[PDB]
Amino acid sequence: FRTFPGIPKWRKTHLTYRIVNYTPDLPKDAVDSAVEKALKVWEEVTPLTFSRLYEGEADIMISFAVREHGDFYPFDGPGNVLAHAYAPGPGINGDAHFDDDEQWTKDTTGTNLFLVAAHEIGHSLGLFHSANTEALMYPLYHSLTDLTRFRLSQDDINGIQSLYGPPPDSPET
Amino acid sequence: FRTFPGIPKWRKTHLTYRIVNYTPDLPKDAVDSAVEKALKVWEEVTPLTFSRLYEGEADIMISFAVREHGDFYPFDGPGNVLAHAYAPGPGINGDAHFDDDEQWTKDTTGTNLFLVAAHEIGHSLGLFHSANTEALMYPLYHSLTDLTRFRLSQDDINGIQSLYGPPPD
Ligand SMILES: COCCN1CCCC[C@H](NC(=O)[C@H](CC(C)C)[C@H](CCCO)C(=O)NO)C1=O
Ligand SMILES: [Ca+2]
Ligand SMILES: [Ca+2]
Ligand SMILES: [Ca+2]
Ligand SMILES: [Ca+2]
Ligand SMILES: [Ca+2]
Ligand SMILES: [Ca+2]
Ligand SMILES: [Zn+2]
Ligand SMILES: [Zn+2]
Ligand SMILES: [Zn+2]
Ligand SMILES: [Zn+2]
Repeated sequence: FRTFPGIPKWRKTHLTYRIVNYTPDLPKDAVDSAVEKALKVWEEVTPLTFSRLYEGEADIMISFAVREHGDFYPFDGPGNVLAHAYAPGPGINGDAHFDDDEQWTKDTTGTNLFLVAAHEIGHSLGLFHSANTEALMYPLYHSLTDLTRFRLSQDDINGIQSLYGPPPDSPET
Repeated sequence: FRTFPGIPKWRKTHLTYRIVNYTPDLPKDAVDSAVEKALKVWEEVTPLTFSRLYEGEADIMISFAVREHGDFYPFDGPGNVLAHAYAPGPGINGDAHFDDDEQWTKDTTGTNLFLVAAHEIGHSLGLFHSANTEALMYPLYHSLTDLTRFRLSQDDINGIQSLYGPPPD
């Protein structure tokens, strides 16, 4: 694992999230679930919880974005970069942007929304890019079939738990 | 009616559109529906036609947007500016953005998506604001209950025919 410069992490354990808008590609439900599920993955192995806002501002603001969208970092069209997100902190920090010139998918067809959402929630949570290829925080989106063999790697566990520790109801091996 | 400076138009009657993203506020089909209704209202009086692109850049790109977005013209929060659009031409020209710090509704309980989409597409097609109270291109939002009576005013027709002509026959 890596982290960001001098350990940007959150100070509180209950975070908020808003999905600011929706993709042409999937129905709203598929979006939601992928997000619910991406949060869950980090929840499961730490003391953090999340909760959903329909209006106002949230720690993690989640949106779909084409090209120029309002930050300092425009997207590149179909291909290359698939998404980007921001380290802990106020405002734009915490926040997560999905390239809609990709094809977001519920399975393995185009770009998997869950897989990616997980990766970029690693960013909003304080993790950077891993060296470990087998880790979710490696900067490549890999050629996959089985989404049931989504488990985080040990590197991932190790990095999010060095930030936040393990869950309160959890034993340690 | 009124038009833009140096009369910007489309030099082509078959126009393309893309709904670039979707609002939390509404069902997706209620978005789509309000779009093709806003399009239709202008199509019924000219030789224009629309088709929907799902990829690529289309002539009229339609999107939802909050504060600072793709352009030099941030949205403003709840109320005031509801949406905006660019006169005919390439790029962002032709394109229509919507302030998602409104509540878009299919009815008149919040901000009616059809109504605003229609006004805005008027802009995308070459019309500036009208001096006519009864006109769709008049700059003023009514919270207009009776959509049930909705007509393009004769002004709106005059102005859009002056650009593109009436229907073929
Ligand atoms: C489908 O194409 C797969 C190969 N591709 C396409 C070829 C370029 C790289 C690419 N990676 C990304 O765009 C990711 C995102 C991933 C890992 C989801 C980025 C940008 C990296 C450079 O800064 C990211 O890590 N954001 O946090 C990617 O996974
Ligand atoms: Ca891209
Ligand atoms: Ca934030
Ligand atoms: Ca897409
Ligand atoms: Ca355009
Ligand atoms: Ca507004
Ligand atoms: Ca809204
Ligand atoms: Zn961005
Ligand atoms: Zn990344
Ligand atoms: Zn704009
Ligand atoms: Zn206007």
